[PDB]
Amino acid sequence: RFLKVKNWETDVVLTDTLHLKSTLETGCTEHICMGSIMLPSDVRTKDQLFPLAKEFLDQYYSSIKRFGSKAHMDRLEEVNKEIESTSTYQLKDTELIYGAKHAWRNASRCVGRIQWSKLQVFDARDCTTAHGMFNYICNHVKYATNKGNLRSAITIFPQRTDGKHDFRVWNSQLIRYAGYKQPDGSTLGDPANVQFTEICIQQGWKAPRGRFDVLPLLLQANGNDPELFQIPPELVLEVPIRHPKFDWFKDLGLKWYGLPAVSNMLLEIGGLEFSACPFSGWYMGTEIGVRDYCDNSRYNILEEVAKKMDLDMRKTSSLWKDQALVEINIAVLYSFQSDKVTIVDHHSATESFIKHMENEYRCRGGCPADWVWIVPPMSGSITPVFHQEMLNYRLTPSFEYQPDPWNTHVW
Amino acid sequence: RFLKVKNWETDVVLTDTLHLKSTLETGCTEHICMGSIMLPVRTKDQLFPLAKEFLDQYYSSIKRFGSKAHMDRLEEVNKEIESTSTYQLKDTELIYGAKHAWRNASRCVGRIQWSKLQVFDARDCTTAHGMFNYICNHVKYATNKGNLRSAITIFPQRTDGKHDFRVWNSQLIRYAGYKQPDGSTLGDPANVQFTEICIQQGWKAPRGRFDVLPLLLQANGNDPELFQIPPELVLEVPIRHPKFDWFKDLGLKWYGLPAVSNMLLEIGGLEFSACPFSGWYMGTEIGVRDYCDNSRYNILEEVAKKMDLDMRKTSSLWKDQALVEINIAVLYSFQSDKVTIVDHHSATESFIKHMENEYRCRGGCPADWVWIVPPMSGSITPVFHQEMLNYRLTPSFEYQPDPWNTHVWKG
Ligand code: HEM
Ligand code: HEM
Ligand SMILES: Cc1cc(N)nc2cc(-c3ccc(OCc4cncs4)c(CN)c3)ccc12
Ligand SMILES: Cc1cc(N)nc2cc(-c3ccc(OCc4cncs4)c(CN)c3)ccc12
Ligand SMILES: C[C@H](O)[C@H](O)[C@H]1CNc2nc(N)[nH]c(=O)c2N1
Ligand SMILES: C[C@H](O)[C@H](O)[C@H]1CNc2nc(N)[nH]c(=O)c2N1
Ligand SMILES: [Zn+2]
Repeated sequence: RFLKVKNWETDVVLTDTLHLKSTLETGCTEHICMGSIMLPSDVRTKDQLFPLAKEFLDQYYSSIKRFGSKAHMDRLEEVNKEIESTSTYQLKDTELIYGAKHAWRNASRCVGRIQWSKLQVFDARDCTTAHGMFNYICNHVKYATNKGNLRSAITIFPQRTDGKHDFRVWNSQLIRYAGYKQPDGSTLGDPANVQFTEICIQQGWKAPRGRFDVLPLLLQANGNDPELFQIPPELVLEVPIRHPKFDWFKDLGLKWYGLPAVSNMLLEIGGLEFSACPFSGWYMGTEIGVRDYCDNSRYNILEEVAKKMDLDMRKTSSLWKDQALVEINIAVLYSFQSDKVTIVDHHSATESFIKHMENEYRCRGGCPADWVWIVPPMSGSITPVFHQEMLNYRLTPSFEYQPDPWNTHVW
Repeated sequence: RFLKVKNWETDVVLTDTLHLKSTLETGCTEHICMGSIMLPVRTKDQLFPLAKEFLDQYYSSIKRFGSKAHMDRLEEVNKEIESTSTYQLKDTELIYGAKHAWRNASRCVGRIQWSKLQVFDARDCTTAHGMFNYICNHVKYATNKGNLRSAITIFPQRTDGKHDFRVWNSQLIRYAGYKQPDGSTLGDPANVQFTEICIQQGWKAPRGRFDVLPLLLQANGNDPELFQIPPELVLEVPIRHPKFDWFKDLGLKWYGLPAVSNMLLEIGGLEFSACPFSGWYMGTEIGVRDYCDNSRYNILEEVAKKMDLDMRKTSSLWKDQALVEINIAVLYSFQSDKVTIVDHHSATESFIKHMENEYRCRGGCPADWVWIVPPMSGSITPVFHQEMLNYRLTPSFEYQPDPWNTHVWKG
């Protein structure tokens, strides 16, 4: 039960003991593996909350080499008293930063976690309003963008109290392109965002009705009705997409935004629930070129590219889709690199992640990792993670999925 | 208790009740997923319940559950077990068991074909020479001058584990690999260890880059014996590219018939340790894995060089670009020679149709996403966005340790 993981390309074998510190459940059993289910899974009672806090504080004071010390047992008793009275408690700034960095470190589906300890944590727990939320988010966007030299950052709004005062960012990402249904049949813009683009218009947004319309922010503070805000265009760094060999690639009129900033997950630390916590890093190239541009329920521009390449699109066996997919992804990296916007290719990121796995097994005894999500969506087996056995388990602090607010909001 | 899976590209949801018929374990727990782990002497005590389960299944399939033919067969198997400690399958039961072992193979993307399996009963076989003759006939039937036909040949079952029939080759047809004194490898690096055993057993190695290996066959627990498959039975395909004239000059070829021979077939508690089976190749098995894996023929560089790509930075996606061309050449070569092959697009589309049909008429289809998704262009195939449930049903094909590690040598 001190488990082992083998890399079948290198025979490197790592021994995993970290998983024995795992708390939450995977969704699997001994009779069924749910490893490819997208999503398994109204406040903590006074009783379940203190053990959660103790476990978090225990692991915090160990990290700073002060387990079982004056400061440890004092803080333990101090939190204990606050929970007894207030029915909740507040994290010290130090615990907030540690909690956030480790929620990313424990994100078993994230290939970028080698960077986990270089996270810029913005404490927005003093925020009271959507305008205030919008301010914190503009500052996040500007700081993270850094004129193309991207920097990882998270902004943490007040924690849930009773589920009635929730702070929520209704957008799935801070920056996403609009999607409009067409009267004839097709979809203009980004099909992934069609329902949200409706809720925005259905809330008062005047849509330019283009391909690359940056969506407004829909910010919900303290549980009130959300409010629309327009991100200043000068804060939205965008890369025009061209190909280093094909001049007709420009004519496609494609661009993408430089900042991936996910805004709909929930950050859990020591039992406390931060329902608004947008976090951002930088893109792996395939996240745009493979998924955003070539998924059938997305931009789906594969056919148009292969046509312009004069490829034989009559039989799948010509691999014209694969040929185009590569060129599209070559262009994305060329364009970002040309404009000095941070981006990483799938070979670099997976090689980094194997090294990160090395470190985590060495200095921590393991690293939870979700093979189904770590392997890039193209050229899987020529990347090092394909031949790496991985163990998946849920550690805390964590980022968790949460319902879309409009399905829940008492409007 | 029912279970749902969702295709996130089509929003089709399916309901799995078949997982309730699951017996064996997956390796997962409530707290760990072993979904990416490559691989996570039987007495009368536990044999009749396994037989009864199989026979209940079998007679259900022929709509004779509870018939006198069913009850008589149960009794007949019982008496044979308490008397002889094992039992013999009827031909009908053997054919059913073999077809369902394939139908239950959760890592096999080709299972749309599972019911068109040609089953060769080799249970009267007694010697390695007889094994050679049975395998020769399998190869000729299966190859069918390029119009490939799925087939399996079933040798006598295990008795006391000291008289096993084994095929020591991992596939019936595979190329030798030779480690040179300078550290390089001539031939297929995947086969260096088996090649060395063969040479040690008396095989005269041509020491070429595509030498078909000899058959190493073990009957009734005796030491294995060497045989050369007649060269006219081994259909091979020279690999050329439809646009790149220089591609032929790499001197590449591959064999046409994939025939896996180191697995164990389990049916009603009986263990068939030698049971080679064969179908036809999906293109990526050769062009992605066999040619481009770093630990295989690893022709990526040579192809990239001859294409004159930017091999300096990996972000030029030269590896991705050469991988597509190589897989184009493999498909073009097989199709031009009218040797059955399927591309990864056609095969994954079929599997989705197969899987939906299985959910309808069977209540489920065990599926291993980690293995079903092709090793290139994953997200542009439809299985990528398909949730799958993985569980173990019997009859089944299982892994078994290589015989040279367990075999007791006669001398
Ligand atoms: C710095 C560069 C980063 C890269 C290249 C990166 C890469 C990725 C990729 C490719 C995925 C798969 C998602 C998909 O395929 O759509 C992912 C998932 C994820 N990333 Fe990272 N990431 C980065 C930074 C971060 C940061 C700063 C955080 C939080 C502080 C984070 C948290 C997550 C989470 C929570 C998931 C999904 C986990 C789940 O759904 O359970 N990432 N990442
Ligand atoms: C007819 C055409 C077939 C195709 C195109 C096909 C395709 C595949 C592929 C691509 C894999 C993954 C192996 C890898 O990529 O390394 C696989 C696995 C497998 N195939 Fe099929 N297959 C076919 C026929 C058959 C037949 C006839 C049998 C047995 C009677 C079979 C049994 C299996 C098994 C048992 C596995 C997985 C072994 C494991 O659990 O590790 N296949 N198949
Ligand atoms: C910081 C950062 C940088 C980056 N470069 N990439 C990221 C991708 C993610 C992520 C997490 C879950 C997803 O899951 C999709 C679902 C929608 N509904 C149920 S699951 C997706 C898909 N974009 C992305 C999160 C953060 C990222
Ligand atoms: C009949 C048929 C047709 C085909 N077209 N393809 C096949 C691939 C397979 C298979 C199953 C597991 C494998 O891998 C197991 C392991 C490797 N290392 C540790 S377990 C491999 C690798 N050759 C192949 C088996 C049968 C196939
Ligand atoms: C560690 C990992 O499970 C291993 O490399 C698997 C992944 N998926 C695979 N999928 C297929 N089709 N074939 C393989 O050999 C593998 N190898
Ligand atoms: C059905 C399947 O689980 C789903 O498509 C998952 C698979 N793997 C993924 N992997 C990544 N990195 N991102 C994704 O969105 C998905 N989608
Ligand atoms: Zn699992």
